[PDB]
Amino acid sequence: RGIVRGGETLKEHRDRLMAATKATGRYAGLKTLELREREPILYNKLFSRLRAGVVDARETAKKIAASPIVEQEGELCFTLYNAAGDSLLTSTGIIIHVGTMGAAIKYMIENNWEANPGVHDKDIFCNNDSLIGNVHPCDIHTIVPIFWEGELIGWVGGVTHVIDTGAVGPGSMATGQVQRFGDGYSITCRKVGANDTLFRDWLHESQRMVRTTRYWMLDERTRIAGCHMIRKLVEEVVAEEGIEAYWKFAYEAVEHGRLGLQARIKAMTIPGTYRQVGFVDVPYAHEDVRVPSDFAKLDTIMHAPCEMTIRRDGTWRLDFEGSSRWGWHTYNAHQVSFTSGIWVMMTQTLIPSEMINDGAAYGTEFRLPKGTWMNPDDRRVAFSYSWHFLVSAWTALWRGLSRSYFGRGYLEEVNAGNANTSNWLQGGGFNQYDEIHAVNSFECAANGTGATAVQDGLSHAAAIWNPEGDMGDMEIWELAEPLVYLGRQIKASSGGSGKYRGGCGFESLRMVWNAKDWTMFFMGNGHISSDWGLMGGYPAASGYRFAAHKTNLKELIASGAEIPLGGDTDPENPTWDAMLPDAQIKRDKQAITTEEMFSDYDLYLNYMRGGPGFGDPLDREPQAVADDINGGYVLERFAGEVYGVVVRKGADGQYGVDETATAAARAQIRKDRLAKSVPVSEWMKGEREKILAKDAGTQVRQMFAASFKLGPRFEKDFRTFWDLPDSWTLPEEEIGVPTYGSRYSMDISELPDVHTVQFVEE
Amino acid sequence: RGIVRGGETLKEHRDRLMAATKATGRYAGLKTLELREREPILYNKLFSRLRAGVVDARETAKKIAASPIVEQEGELCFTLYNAAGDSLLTSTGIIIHVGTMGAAIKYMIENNWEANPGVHDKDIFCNNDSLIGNVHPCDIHTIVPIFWEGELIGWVGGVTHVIDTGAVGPGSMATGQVQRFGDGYSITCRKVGANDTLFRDWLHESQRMVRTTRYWMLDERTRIAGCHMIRKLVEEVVAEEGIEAYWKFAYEAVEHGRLGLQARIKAMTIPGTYRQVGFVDVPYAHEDVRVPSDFAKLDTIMHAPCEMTIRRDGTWRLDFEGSSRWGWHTYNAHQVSFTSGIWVMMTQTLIPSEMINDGAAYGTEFRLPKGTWMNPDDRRVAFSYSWHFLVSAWTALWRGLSRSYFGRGYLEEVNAGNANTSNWLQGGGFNQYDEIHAVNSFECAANGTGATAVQDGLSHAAAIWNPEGDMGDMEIWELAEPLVYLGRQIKASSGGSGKYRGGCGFESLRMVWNAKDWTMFFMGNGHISSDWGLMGGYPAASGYRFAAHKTNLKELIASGAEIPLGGDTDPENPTWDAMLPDAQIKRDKQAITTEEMFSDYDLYLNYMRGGPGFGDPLDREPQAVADDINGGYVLERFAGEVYGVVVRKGADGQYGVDETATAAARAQIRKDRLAKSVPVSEWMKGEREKILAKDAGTQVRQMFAASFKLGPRFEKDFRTFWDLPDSWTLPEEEIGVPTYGSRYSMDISELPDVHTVQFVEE
Ligand SMILES: [Mg+2]
Ligand SMILES: [Mg+2]
Ligand SMILES: [Mg+2]
Ligand SMILES: [Mg+2]
Ligand SMILES: [Mn+2]
Ligand SMILES: [Mn+2]
Repeated sequence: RGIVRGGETLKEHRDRLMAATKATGRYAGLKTLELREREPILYNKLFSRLRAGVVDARETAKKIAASPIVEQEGELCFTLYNAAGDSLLTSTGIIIHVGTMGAAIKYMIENNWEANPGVHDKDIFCNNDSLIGNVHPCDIHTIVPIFWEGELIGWVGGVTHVIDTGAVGPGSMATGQVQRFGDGYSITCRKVGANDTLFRDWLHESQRMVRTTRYWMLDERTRIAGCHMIRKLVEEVVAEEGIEAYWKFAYEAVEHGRLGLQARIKAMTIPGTYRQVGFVDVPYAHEDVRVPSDFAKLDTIMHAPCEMTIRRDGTWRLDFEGSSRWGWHTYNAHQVSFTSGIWVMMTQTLIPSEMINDGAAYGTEFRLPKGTWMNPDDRRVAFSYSWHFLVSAWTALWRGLSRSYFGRGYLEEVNAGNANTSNWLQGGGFNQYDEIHAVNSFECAANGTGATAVQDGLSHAAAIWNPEGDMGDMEIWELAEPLVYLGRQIKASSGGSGKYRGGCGFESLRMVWNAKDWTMFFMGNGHISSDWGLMGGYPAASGYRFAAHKTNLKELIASGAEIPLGGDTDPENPTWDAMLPDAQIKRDKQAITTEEMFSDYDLYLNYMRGGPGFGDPLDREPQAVADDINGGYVLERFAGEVYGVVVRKGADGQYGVDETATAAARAQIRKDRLAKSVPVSEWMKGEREKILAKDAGTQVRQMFAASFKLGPRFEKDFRTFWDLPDSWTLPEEEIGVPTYGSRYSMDISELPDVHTVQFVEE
Repeated sequence: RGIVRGGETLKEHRDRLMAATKATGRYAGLKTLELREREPILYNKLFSRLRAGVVDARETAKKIAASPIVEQEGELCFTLYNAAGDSLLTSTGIIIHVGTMGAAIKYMIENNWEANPGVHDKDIFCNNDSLIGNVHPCDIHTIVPIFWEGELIGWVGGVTHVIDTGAVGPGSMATGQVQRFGDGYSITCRKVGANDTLFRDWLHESQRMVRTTRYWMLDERTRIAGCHMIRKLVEEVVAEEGIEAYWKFAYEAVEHGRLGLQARIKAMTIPGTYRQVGFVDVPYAHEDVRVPSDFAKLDTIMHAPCEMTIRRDGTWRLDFEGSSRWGWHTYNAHQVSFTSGIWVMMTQTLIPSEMINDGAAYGTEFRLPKGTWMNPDDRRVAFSYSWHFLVSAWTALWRGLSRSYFGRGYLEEVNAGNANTSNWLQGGGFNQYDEIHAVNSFECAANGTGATAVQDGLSHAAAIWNPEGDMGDMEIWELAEPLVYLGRQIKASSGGSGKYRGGCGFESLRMVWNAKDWTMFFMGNGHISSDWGLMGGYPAASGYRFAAHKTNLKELIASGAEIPLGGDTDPENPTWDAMLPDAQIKRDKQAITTEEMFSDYDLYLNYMRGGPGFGDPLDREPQAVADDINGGYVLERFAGEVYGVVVRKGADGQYGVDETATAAARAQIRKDRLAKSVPVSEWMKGEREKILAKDAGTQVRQMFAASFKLGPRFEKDFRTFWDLPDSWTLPEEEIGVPTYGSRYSMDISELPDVHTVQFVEE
């Protein structure tokens, strides 16, 4: 007898539901929704109680944690699933894991966990394996089955982002390793407890494979608390309303979700084809990236083109033909994490007032060619900072959707896109309590947001992976890091220029304090801004590094000399560097590094990115430019060149607008634009000559060569666009950089007894 | 009710036995051995059946394996334990794990595995955790409890050396990582099966955390087979002879072992104090050691002094006060692996014809100060190539014991010591079967042995960790590595010079063939020979690297040009290098590297070390020098300078002795030695001046500074010996190299619910 209510096995149950979905186009073959249509009062009561239950689990259980990432920032999520692993309802927070935890349940279904090791009432499962769909090892899942009268009726999943998982690099978004081997403690749907009790062998092992043991332990108790709170609530709801009504809701709620997406697409968008692209930099050639494998030492660029099709029937399709290959770094991903993040974006714009569950995934088609960075075909890839690529590809999809909104008149919904979510301040060694430790600041939960068609973006406000941004309290971060704040400031000229300006980021200056045997490193975008502005707007600023060693600050503090405080207001004209005549200063574009020794009184700049702009900056309201200068959002010297606005300082020290001189400056910039530009055909003629001569850096050529091999339709498009002869070719081997993994790869499904679950066309 | 036969818990049972051992000086308080004394025929029958059973398990189960390390070389072991985790009998092979697997059982005892996760009939445990005593992660243990009528009566352990465990570096003895984080998949006494059946979550997880998956899987079936063969045999023996007799044997056999050691010490040795020391090099400053942490980039030297005391009552004591600190590399150890290796040495010299079990450990006292490399006090240390330090410290103990043998007249037992067991040929990528792979050659199972007081050492014959040496067949290694042999040759002038010559090593030249996306690296002693000669003999030769890239060998082979074959006969006067005019050749002292790209037709020299010599070379039989030159054991040019023997080539091409010219050369060398030497006081005066001026390299100064801090008795000895003033000091911080971990450390016993087992004074 199978364990699901009614007697099917888990696999029999899911296979029946997936076949009916495929045959009918409706989730589970549900052509009507009987509970919703015939018993609307009961449908709403179950919705209300269960949604309040999952929200309450997150709000309450987070008070268990010692880590501020969980306890203050709220980087956790609890989700309720039906027997087939499809989500019905969720808390807010890090909701990408609605998809990752469901995909882990489906892996158990498909690989016969029911027969061995068994799925029993009061069991506890733990999982973080990115090969079966997770974002990265630091997002740990606890999964508990739910039983009613001896049969399985659902599951509950809880996730927390933990500080570290014992990777080569000390942090969550770690560098140093270039493969799975060294990428952190990785757990594949392990049974870690039974009879509601954790096994001691699991406890002893797990706790010694991480740096931040005590923080790890309390994050685990946080996840188990919320899972058991939700299990208890489901048992009470079933006792009170009856299993038949709950059993109907558990599948109807998903189809209701799909219906909600379809309706919102037809109400808000326009049918058609939308084309867009994103990129980001991987500067691994630099000497301060000390990786232990020579085949990883090269500069590469991520490529993510998307063809987006909205159909007349309210279905839609996203095709990533042309994308670049996985690589020897920690930025690779998986079909589940990639597509779950697109679902997260949908929750922030298309479906925020519909059912928030897996229904909307069933209403979207995805094509991710096998072997690309978003659907890799090699079981050795590393994932610790998956986000570097993920957040840089998702931002372009906001631009496509915004063209539909703009065309139709829903200007309030337009958003030029998400910021790159970085820098991530990281490091390890001994802390102020004389214990082994690591740090990973979540200040980059609070980056700038994209401008709209109606108003400026928000500064220091959000991240694509959690719109409820929070930078945390300085006094709380000081309890969890051997560092002290010397500044926290809004980041001038970081927001993307436009008629409406993208949100600025912010910055903090840290001094090392009460640390021993300590190291730190940087992780974020450097040479490339991943976001683009929309309809005339510009990208946000890109990244850079500031650090200072052997500062002599102990003596400078004691003698009453000037000391660096605040932010690095104008990095082209800095004030701090001249105050530290004896220091070794690193001030450059190298926004990715591996761990380097730091001591007490050394300095580290944490810089959070801005978001992209909207519209021609020459149309910005002149008073808004003056307000931005007075408020620290824009440096005075760009008012003239970027916006054509002339400002002058009044008697009170405040800048005001010269309206006559501004009109003249803007008339003159219109003429300058015509004088400096050329017809696009003429510029194309010169660029085509460079392509024929192979005149670009190795990082540009490697990106095109790898993209061409994985995406023949893209190669054909490029050749046609640039009118290239068949005698021109770009083999990756002729560039002169290492190309390990370009031809030979071994997928996880090649190992014995492994059955992978397919979610996309590939 | 406790699970041990009679109703004691595991912990109650062991604690009672250890208290009686301490109170009486006899294992388990056994003042007489009733079964042995009153029923000698039955005692011998149990011995015979059970020893044959464990020998048969090793011989038979190894035929399961795909890895030649297990199947041909026999790098596996099976051991039978009593309920308290003390060994009764063992197969031969890698018998250091008699101690490591017993210490893992004792960890389970001491940490209440009985209450959670429980210890049940037909359970399967797996373990490799070096923090609780194991050599390194590549030695995997399977441990099965043995029950009789529902109560526990013993355990069986089986170990195999596996090819890799998914460390940063591709190999068993890996470099690249500098901490536990990246040192390989580490398993802490995990329950991996029940009802004789392995759990699917364990199978899926374990198999994706290693490169050599198929080899891993068959090594696991090998261990479970032998464990279950032995469990069945114990059940049959108990059924036939009765539980009462078996229960007596299970403790008497251990005390019989202790009695055997005591008697052998009093029959073979001399009471007194013996003083000796060993060293080895860690050249991590070199650019070809690409580690990901800057605090690890420095040159250091391992220091292992030993004060050995043999008492009038036949007890003995080994004290390692003065030893150097753990470091940021893969060469650290643990009190269990260090002391178990001394027990292995004992089995090869003192007790080979006594009971081979834990009894001899109870008859030996060890002192390893906490924080030294052999008893570290930090839970972050790495262990993948523990042996580098271990084999370099154990060799000196042969010299001490040999002075007792020599003095008493047991010249047949003298041995100048064990070779350094290296090089380890390692690497990874795609193999000839187009799968992900790693290699780790066990050619260094067959190194030279130390000379005796009666005869030469054996060439290419053994290792300290397994005296049954085997180099493997070339045709078998070619099935498991994408490499082909171009040479296999005895290594001339590697054996340590003496009246009796130490065994030579051997060498093999490899060409890369049918590999893709391939890397390789070197691991062994370079600047320092760890072994010393005895009573006038010399150390074996030290290590070096030869590798060649971009060789052009495809064209050289095809054109009929000379190609490198055989061994690198005289590395001072090489022949291969001139044959490869277009190659990039690396020929130097850097015997430790991290992974480097290699391609088909590139070359790698695998060089196995020799063993130390005995006596003044001027007393060697002249014909034996001529035989050595003719046989390829010694290069011609050293006959005159080292041995004072004059040889000449006859008409037949063979070297022969000039007996008259040899007598004259030896008389003249005696005079040369007197003329070139100085009185030891005079030499001491000049060396003391250098010490006072701090004139030595950073690696020498760091070794003394670290040793002084951990060993105040050693600092006092050094100051007294060299008559140094109190104004002279050597703080580690003044050297100018990184010193992370010199003051701050956190032991595994500081984590919650961890109870460590103590085996030594510290
Ligand atoms: Mg492939
Ligand atoms: Mg498969
Ligand atoms: Mg003289
Ligand atoms: Mg403790
Ligand atoms: Mn996370
Ligand atoms: Mn081993």
